[PDB]
Amino acid sequence: DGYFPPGTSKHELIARASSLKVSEVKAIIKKQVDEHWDVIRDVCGFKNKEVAYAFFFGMATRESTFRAATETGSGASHAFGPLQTAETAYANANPNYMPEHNVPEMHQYDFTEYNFYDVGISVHMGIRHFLHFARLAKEKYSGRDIARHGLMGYNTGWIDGADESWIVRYADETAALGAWYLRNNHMSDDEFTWDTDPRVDRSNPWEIYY
Ligand SMILES: OC[C@H]1O[C@@H](O[C@H]2[C@H](O)[C@@H](O)[C@H](O[C@H]3[C@H](O)[C@@H](O)[C@H](O)O[C@@H]3CO)O[C@@H]2CO)[C@H](O)[C@@H](O)[C@@H]1O
Ligand SMILES: OC[C@H]1O[C@@H](O[C@H]2[C@H](O)[C@@H](O)[C@H](O[C@H]3[C@H](O)[C@@H](O)[C@H](O)O[C@@H]3CO)O[C@@H]2CO)[C@H](O)[C@@H](O)[C@@H]1O
Ligand code: NI
Repeated sequence: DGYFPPGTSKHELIARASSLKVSEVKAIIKKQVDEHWDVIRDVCGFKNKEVAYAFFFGMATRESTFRAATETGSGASHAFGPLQTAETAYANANPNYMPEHNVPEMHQYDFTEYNFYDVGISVHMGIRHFLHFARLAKEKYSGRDIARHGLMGYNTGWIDGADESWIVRYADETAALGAWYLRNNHMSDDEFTWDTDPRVDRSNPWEIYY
């Protein structure tokens, strides 16, 4: 899963992530989706691998505008990478973090400088962390609501309870942003869209995925 050489310093992991091309970040994402397709499909029910790639590109867009060195938050919300993978994804990160032992299909990397700041491990962990919440959402939700509430869980820690302004501004936005890539032939190039871009079709933003 690791992208850069093990032993690479924190400073260089960050600088080498800020200089990754959009196309290279897409390629990292697709390789994790390819590696973990079966658990992604079992949890989320996505139609196919292409639409699952697009969903994750939606996430990278909403979370980092595809800037792989983006770093935000503090403690449990402290996040890095294209998908803004929070510390709570990682094993042994802090004892006050709620456990994520419900994705046995994907290795839970320990919290270490390399595993947090390496773009490859960050992306793998972001997908595992999202499937931790999406599998919780599956207990009560079906269809597009597994991913919509999965996202609420990814961003907030809770699948339920957010204000409905945010399920639209954050989870529906993610679905609409990912579909732009699929509809406009941006699945492998350096082109990206962004939160609120008025070009993006926000109508029925989940239907493409199922
Ligand atoms: O709160 C959800 C996630 O937000 C991430 O920040 C994103 C902003 O929410 C989003 O508004 C901003 O979109 C900008 C874009 O960055 C800029 O290039 C474009 O010109 O304008 C857009 C609209 O203002 O994108 C950022 C991500 O780059 C946080 O990074 C993430 O931690 C948080 O979970
Ligand atoms: O009361 C239950 C336990 O809560 C623990 O805090 C959690 C917060 O309630 C939850 O909001 C936060 O969620 C993170 C999320 O994991 C992350 O992906 C996202 O980027 O940021 C969210 C926060 O904005 O997770 C924390 C930790 O699991 C308390 O630490 C714990 O004592 C308490 O029993
Ligand atoms: Ni992986």
